[PDB]
Amino acid sequence: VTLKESGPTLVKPTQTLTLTCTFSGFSLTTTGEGVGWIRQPPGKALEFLAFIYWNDAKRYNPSLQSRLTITKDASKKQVVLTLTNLDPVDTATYYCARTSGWDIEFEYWGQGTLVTVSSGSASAPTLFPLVSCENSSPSSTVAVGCLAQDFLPDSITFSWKYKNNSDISSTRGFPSVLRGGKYAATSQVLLPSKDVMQGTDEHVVCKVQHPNGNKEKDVPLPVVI
Amino acid sequence: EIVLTQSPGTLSLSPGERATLSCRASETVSNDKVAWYQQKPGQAPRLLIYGASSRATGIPDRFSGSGSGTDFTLSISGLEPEDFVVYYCQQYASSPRTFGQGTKVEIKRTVAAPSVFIFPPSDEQLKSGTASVVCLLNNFYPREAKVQWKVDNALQSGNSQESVTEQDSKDSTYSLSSTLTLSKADYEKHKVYACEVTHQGLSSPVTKSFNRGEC
Ligand SMILES: *[C@@H]1O[C@H](CO)[C@@H](O[C@@H]2O[C@H](CO)[C@@H](O)[C@H](O)[C@H]2NC(C)=O)[C@H](O)[C@H]1NC(C)=O
Repeated sequence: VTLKESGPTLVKPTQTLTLTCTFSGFSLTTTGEGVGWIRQPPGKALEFLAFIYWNDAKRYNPSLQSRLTITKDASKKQVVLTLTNLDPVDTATYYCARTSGWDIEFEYWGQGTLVTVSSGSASAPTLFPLVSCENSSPSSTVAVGCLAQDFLPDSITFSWKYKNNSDISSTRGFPSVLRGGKYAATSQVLLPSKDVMQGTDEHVVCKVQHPNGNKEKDVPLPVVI
Repeated sequence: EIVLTQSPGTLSLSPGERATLSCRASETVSNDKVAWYQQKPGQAPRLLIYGASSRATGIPDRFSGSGSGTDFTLSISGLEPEDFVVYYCQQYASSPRTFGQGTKVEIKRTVAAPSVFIFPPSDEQLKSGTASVVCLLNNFYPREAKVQWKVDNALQSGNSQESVTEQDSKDSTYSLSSTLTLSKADYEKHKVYACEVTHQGLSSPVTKSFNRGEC
């Protein structure tokens, strides 16, 4: 038993949102079996939208009543969900699950899909150099970062390389935050101070793999010596 | 409408010890139809116990449920590193059903002094009319920490969103980033920008600042 979700990855506010829950391996004929939708905004808990039982029996949430519609098609074996009056605060990932009886609720879960509701467009990410202004305190090591801004949807992976195209193990990944209708994220890397006052390499390259452009700006080291 | 509240929000446990999760309901639940769910960030939630007393297929026997009425407790014997995830309690006797806030369990560790670094906005970014000042905190414990922005002795408010990373898999520490957003014209009217960091393991607050034009 497995479930698969599908739908648009970007929808404008005050529009119609449609999602499809693809399942195969069972039929909604026996009693107790049902399908439900659960969403969870980032940093928040699960939210119950609606649940539909057999014999075309559907249940809706009073807090969201007269705003959602549940339709099922036994021919294609997939439930259709329609969402109206889209709001940026309602952005979340939607999951569907199967209930195998009256007591075993949501025994199998699918994978879900991120549906971002932003008035803006999927523009290319913008990188900005970061110069370390620390002074009078070298401390253990020096740090340099990379500010990836104005990206949508939030799917970015960070990799750090030296001037000679080496490999760096940073693993410092900060989550994105919705600010002014756009997602912003920051990434840093730790480098030894000895290497700064040594090899002639005075800068490193910041690389991001986003499906809107393959730009890669370089962040120059502040140099201490 | 059944309101479910879980407390405490965050608890620090050690591997091998016993962890007890509390689930509070706003009213009695018919037939004690309360279930528990396990959710890991990135992956999808998975059911563990249905009906608060019967486990499901593919669930270890170390998870035990007890209680009835409006009080329910989830006891887990032999805590594992992979079990440090968020757990939610949910009841299916409401129709429509409701979900709780959830509780997160973290690995207990010693207090480590954080590292504070501030990067002034780049000249190229200033040309776009937006200035971003960052305040980075790394390798601190516990997760609870206060980050305040102070520029020209004036405390700022209503302009900090605050982003915090998850617990490190190999270091068990936490990191967070604070971004300061202000107008380009307002940026030229201020000289010194500083963010104050307060930590339990620091005797006195440490403040870092920079001078405009020297970086
Ligand atoms: C690219 O240049 C860097 C210099 O910043 C090289 O790093 C030095 O070389 C050793 C051996 O690879 C590294 O383990 C150290 O990090 C550096 N040496 C010292 C003394 O700190 C790096 O090796 C170069 N890349 C390649 C492929 O040679």
